[PDB]
Amino acid sequence: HHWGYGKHNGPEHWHKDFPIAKGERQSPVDIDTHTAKYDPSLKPLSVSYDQATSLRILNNGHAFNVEFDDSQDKAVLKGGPLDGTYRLIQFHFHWGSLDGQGSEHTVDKKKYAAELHLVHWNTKYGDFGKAVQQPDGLAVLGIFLKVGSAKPGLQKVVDVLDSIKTEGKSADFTNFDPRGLLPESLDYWTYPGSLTTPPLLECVTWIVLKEPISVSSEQVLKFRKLNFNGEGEPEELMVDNWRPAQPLKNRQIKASFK
Ligand code: NA
Ligand SMILES: [Zn+2]
Repeated sequence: HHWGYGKHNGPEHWHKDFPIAKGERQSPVDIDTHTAKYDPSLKPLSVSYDQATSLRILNNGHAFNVEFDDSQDKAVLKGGPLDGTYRLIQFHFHWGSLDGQGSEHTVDKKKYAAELHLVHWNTKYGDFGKAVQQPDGLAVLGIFLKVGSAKPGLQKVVDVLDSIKTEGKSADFTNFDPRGLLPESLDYWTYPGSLTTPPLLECVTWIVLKEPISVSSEQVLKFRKLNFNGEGEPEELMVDNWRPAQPLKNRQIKASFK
């Protein structure tokens, strides 16, 4: 793709090819914890990932995605602000060149080292491609990563990154259990937003968890060794693949907790 995260094709340029970049419900945003409204009508999230089937990990030149079999209700998200059942299709991360940046959402202007996005689509629309054209088509669970202790359940991912260093490489990636990426608490903020990469469609109910997970410096270091470029092209390290916070405009962030 022509878009990317550099000086000449990065997020401040995206609106020329994707005019929705300046839309009314763009993501990410800063979550102002004192202005977020506690909504006691929000239900607990229901995450059912015991039957998840991972298939493949791939470097798509802007992040790396772990892809799941979503041809049946095997790993689903329900409850919270959602209606209906949303199936997990892929997860990926955004991270920085240094530990003090990398998350897309911020919490009272605080940046975290990275942000994990678990992407799910509304099974009433039949496939992911139809779901992205609907205002309630996707639900993305966002989880912040801070640097501290290692996360053992992430190690299987960091160990295969060597095999998908450059854009377009993929590897088999089976029997990965995404339950090892979840914090203890499922308390969350939710708001209506968009994909944070092109095509930036406004089809996302965001569900951002309050509690970060900790990963080790050595674990996030290995993310920073991947490349944006394809094999044989000049080396450009895959770092700072985050979009800056966008205006909230006419939107309220709701919290599941006080
Ligand atoms: Na993608
Ligand atoms: Zn993302």
